[PDB]
Amino acid sequence: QCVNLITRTQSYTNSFTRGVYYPDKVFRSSVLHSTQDLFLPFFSNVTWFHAIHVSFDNPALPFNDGVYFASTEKSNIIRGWIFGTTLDSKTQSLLIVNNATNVVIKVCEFQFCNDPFLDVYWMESEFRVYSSANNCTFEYVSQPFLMKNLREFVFKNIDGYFKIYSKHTPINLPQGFSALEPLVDLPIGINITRFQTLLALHRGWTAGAAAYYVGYLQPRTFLLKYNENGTITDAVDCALDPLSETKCTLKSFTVEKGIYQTSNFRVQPTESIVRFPNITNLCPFHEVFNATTFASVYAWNRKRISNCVADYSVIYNFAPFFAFKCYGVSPTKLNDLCFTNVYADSFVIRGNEVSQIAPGQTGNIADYNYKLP
Amino acid sequence: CYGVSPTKLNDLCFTNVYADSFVIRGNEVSQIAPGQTGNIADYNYKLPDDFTGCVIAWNSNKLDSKPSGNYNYLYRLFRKSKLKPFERDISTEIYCNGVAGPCYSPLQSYGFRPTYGVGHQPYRVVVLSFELLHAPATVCGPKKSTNLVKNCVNFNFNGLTGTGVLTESNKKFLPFQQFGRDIADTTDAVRDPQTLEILDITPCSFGGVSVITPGTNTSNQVAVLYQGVNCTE
Amino acid sequence: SALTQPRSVSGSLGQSVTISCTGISSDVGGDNYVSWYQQHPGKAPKLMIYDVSKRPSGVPDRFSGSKSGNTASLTISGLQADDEADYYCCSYALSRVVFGGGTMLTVLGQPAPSVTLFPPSSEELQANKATLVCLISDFYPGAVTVAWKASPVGVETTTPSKQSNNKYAASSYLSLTPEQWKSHYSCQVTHE
Amino acid sequence: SALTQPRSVSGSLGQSVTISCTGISSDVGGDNYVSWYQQHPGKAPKLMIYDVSKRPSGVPDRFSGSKSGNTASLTISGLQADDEADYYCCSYALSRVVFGGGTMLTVLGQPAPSVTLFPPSSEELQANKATLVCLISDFYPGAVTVAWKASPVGVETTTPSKQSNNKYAASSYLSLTPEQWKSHYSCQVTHE
Amino acid sequence: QMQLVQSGAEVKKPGESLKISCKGSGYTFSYYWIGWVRQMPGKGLEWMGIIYPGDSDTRYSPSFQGQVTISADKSISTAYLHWSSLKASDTAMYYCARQGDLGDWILLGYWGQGTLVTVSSASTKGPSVFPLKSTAALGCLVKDYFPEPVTVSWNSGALTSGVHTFPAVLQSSGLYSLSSVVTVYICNVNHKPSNTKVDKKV
Amino acid sequence: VQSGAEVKKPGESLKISCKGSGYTFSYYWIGWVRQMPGKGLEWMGIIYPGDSDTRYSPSFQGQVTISADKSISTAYLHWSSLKASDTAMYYCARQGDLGDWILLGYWGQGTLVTVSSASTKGPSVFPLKSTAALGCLVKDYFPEPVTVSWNSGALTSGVHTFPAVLQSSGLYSLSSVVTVYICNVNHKPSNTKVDKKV
Repeated sequence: QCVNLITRTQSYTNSFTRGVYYPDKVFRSSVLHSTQDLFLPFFSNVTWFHAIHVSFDNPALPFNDGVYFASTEKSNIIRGWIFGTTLDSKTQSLLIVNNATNVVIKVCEFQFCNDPFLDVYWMESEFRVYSSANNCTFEYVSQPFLMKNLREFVFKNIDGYFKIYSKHTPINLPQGFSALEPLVDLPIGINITRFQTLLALHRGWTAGAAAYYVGYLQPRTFLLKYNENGTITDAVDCALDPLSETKCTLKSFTVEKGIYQTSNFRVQPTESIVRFPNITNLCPFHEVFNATTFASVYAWNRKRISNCVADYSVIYNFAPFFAFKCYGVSPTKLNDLCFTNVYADSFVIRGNEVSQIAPGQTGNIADYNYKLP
Repeated sequence: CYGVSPTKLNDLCFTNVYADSFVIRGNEVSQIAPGQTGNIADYNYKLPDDFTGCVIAWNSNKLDSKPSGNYNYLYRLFRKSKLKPFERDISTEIYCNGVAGPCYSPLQSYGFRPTYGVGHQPYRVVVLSFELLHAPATVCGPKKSTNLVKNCVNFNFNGLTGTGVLTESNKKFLPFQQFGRDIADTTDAVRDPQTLEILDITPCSFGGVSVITPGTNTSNQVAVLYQGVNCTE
Repeated sequence: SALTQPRSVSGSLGQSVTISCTGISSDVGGDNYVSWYQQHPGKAPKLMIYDVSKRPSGVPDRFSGSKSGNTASLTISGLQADDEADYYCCSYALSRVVFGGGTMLTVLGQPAPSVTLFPPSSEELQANKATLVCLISDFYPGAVTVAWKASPVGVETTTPSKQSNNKYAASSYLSLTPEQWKSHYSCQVTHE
Repeated sequence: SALTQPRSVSGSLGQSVTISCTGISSDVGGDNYVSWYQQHPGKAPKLMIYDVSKRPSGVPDRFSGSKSGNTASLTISGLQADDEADYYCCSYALSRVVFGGGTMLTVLGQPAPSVTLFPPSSEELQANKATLVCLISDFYPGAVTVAWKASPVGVETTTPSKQSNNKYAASSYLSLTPEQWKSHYSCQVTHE
Repeated sequence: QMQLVQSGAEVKKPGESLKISCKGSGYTFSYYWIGWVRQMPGKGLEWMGIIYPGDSDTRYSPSFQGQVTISADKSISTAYLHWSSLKASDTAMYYCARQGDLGDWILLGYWGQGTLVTVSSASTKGPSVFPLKSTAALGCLVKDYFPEPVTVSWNSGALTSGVHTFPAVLQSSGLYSLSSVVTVYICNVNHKPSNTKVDKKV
Repeated sequence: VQSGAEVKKPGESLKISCKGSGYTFSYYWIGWVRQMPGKGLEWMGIIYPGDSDTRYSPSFQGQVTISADKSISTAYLHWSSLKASDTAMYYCARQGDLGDWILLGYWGQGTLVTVSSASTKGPSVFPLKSTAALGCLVKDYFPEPVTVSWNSGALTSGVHTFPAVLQSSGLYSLSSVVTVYICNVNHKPSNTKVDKKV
């Protein structure tokens, strides 16, 4: 079924120093390490959502460069996250269900409802989130994820690999630092743009409320501080304020009195401009590769080619080549360049004699028939 | 094999090896490499610039080709944007109205026939993606393990070769941490694959050797000064 | 591009003919990709002229070709009685051959046709049929008037004829009923 | 791995039958590498079901298959008399062809066996032999018992017959001496 | 000397997808290109494509990219054509040609015997023969036959001198007719599409 | 149509064949599958018409080789140092345009090779109240593939042939009936034909 029951409101809260996690699984102690990866900026304005069912209104939240999920609901309501780009059974979509034991992580072509939820009836939910899914490719089952306690999550999708970070720290978003640990790294290879949480309720639907935090990650650079035990206790957001930039440049948390020259500022470009000649006539390239008979070696003929749109992509469909060595230019990055005049030197030589067609070579064909500078 | 050797591969360990399998056209085997551009790269299968592994590919004209036309292999020709590295797109939408004819179908098929010579024959590609890093190794080579000795021997922990002494460490390695790294970017501690104990890696004893000698025209007896090293070491 | 050729040409015995054909393309490596073929009516085509600078084996020396820009010419000397056939130009510079519209070579010369009559058999008369056949042959022109006398009289006939013995013939089949056949006939023939 | 199939099944005319097939492996590239073959007793095998998601050419629409994990099933409807044949499921996921344990399709329906007795010939009696042959045929059920009377009487018999007329047949050859045969026989046949 | 031969003429209906073959001998067949030429009645020649018997690097004309395919059996040195979805526009003569040692790979050195494919819908109507004061010569008439390739002989071909055959004449009703006379007798007519031989005496 | 199966002893390197039609022996896979009496099919290997990239089953790597003839499109098999358990019905199958390269689209006729060492004892025929039907009897013959005909095959309707019965002495016995006459018996392993009239 597909019923719109869950409603959601929005609010804002300041995330002082939350969202720090280990960039790599290496042990470091009593050393300041600088890393560049997707992190949560300090003192950012994260959105605090409030979901409540009184007994459409909850659109899918964007997933621009990962997201940071946090929730202090100590009743086990959050039971997974939906990941996808269109969520209408057009492409693959990641579905995570964080139940009591042996959670299931499967990506398929789900037909998600407007307001997905789990209907616990105890018996597990009958999967009212999706209508049907048959063309699935990957499935993963492992231990539950983090089975007043605060739970934090970080999801990233880089080069097809989906990285999950999580760490539970008891609280009395308070101040301090709490680094997250890498828990699950699974490959999906799918485009993720929108995401939505799952609220668990019992079924005559039982009323309830839930609150969680959502923060969007950005490519940042942090200066992590490792104590003697090997745990992150402090961090510096080099792009927050110029003081933090000086701290990252000096690689120290204490900056003495003075003037320091930080990185230079540069005005970023607003748009791209492409300027090419207005020639539109096709190229005579379809007059040399489809020739009946070439000339001899001593009488090699060349064809001057000018005033054309040289689309070299039509050459690959004819036949492969035993030698496609391009000197100074790349075979793939060839349709995005201009040339003064291109001459196609066509000649037929013996098979074993194809060794001297190159700069600086010598032989019977090079020194007497055809020489390249 | 990018970053690894095709022959020196049975002596290393890996975290998780994924074998990507797909068949492309013969003349279209040019973009299976980091940083390449083209139709199959930007629309079908893209490799990251930091790729590490062996891109195995061979001809399969005798298996994936039929004279009557083997149309069961498709390829995406049109797409709204370029494909990211290690991304999959199986959607059958038309790149207008509900049907094509004016927008066209982006899922074209290969005309795999034995009549077509080299360049149009199907080629099977097996991308053995390797990730060798500080992550705990789950797959290794056929090399057998030896007994562990502590307190100056050569060690080999999951392919990490070196020379030094091993001592009982008092560190607090996390379950997902396998190797340690000091300021000098060297390995100072490592976790054994068999036993979960942590052992520190310290280089063996060394020091400068300064020879104290008078003029050769006076005598031939010399003195040796082991600077920085105690007499008991 | 498409090759252009005259559909019908006129010649004579002992004269020369220069078949023209334009629309020839060229590619890198040469421009002499011109060849000619001869196909007699009802026979397989035969290669007569290829690489006009040279001549094939077995082909008589009276056949020759030449090139002038994008226009080629086929020169045939001494048109004999058995030279009446079709000729086509071929260009294979772009790895694709193309043929012209066809040049039907006809010759003129010095030529009273023979007229015979044959009544139908009894097997057709018993089946309510009557096919009156008038046979005309021994005439040089490729056209002849066929008719019958009742006043001058379905009926079909073929004006041209194959060159089996360097001559032309004609035939017609007047389909009528046996009653109309026995009610009276004489074949009416008119020559140019 | 080896494919497991039921050794014998019992269908019915007009009803359906589902032949199971377990132990099917799979490799990277798909899991629908399941095909069935139809082999008549003593005849040439014919491809009947392959790629169950599709339908082969020439095979009637009353044949279909399904997939459920590592277990497959062959759904056959409209059982007839000529449908009695052997069926085997095949798996070719790892580029290796494997076959099941063999399946025999039997159908039920509405079925008096023909009992005949023949005395030994003169050529057998001249060779000091006396063979008493009792022939049994034209019986649909597979229940038959052969016995002779001398007081009850080497002797061999074969219950199954060859698929030639869609009917079962059995025969027994009692070999005795002519002196003991002339000193006295009757054939006793028990059938449902 | 090198020889080349094709299969017999065939007449099919639109939708039968007939197949033709060509066999050569006396030379290394796997090292000479071979193709086919389309010739419609009353118009110029048309080229479909060629094939290399060693490796079938088939090259088709842009006007024949989705209408016919060319194949060759390297095990017996025999080419094979396959027409998909035959229509009324395929009633043309098919002449085969080879490379030869005269010109380039595309130059047609020699030619074959040719195969006629006539598209019809008369269901291959059977032929009929009828015989014919002036005596002197005798003749026979063949009427009510739809297929074109019909030949007439005299006494099973035993008499050749004085024998003459005139071209067929197509009537407005859709039936052909031809006349064959002999200088003076049983006239024998053989129908290739139906393999029926009719005997008639004047 | 396939060649007959001659009774051979282990170590004589017999040969089997099969004739197929309806395709081009250029790029279509083709192989051989055997079937022993009392068991199912067993895939041995396949061969390619061009470069013979033969792929044999793990249980048939060094037991049988493929020697099919390409010039006549007739398949053949070669053996060396055979065994007694090699008696099986060999079926020739090809790829076909129906499925993949490994899928078998068509099948041959199949020939049951017989291996024995009983010296190929010659057969014997003996004749037999219904008149109305008659019959004949065939006894004292070791080889199994023995067929019986009536009037050299002039009568086909109302004729039935019962399977042979295995005797205790190793021989067999067959019975035949005909609706009513000379009964003809042909013995392939011994090339002996015996005629009998009731």
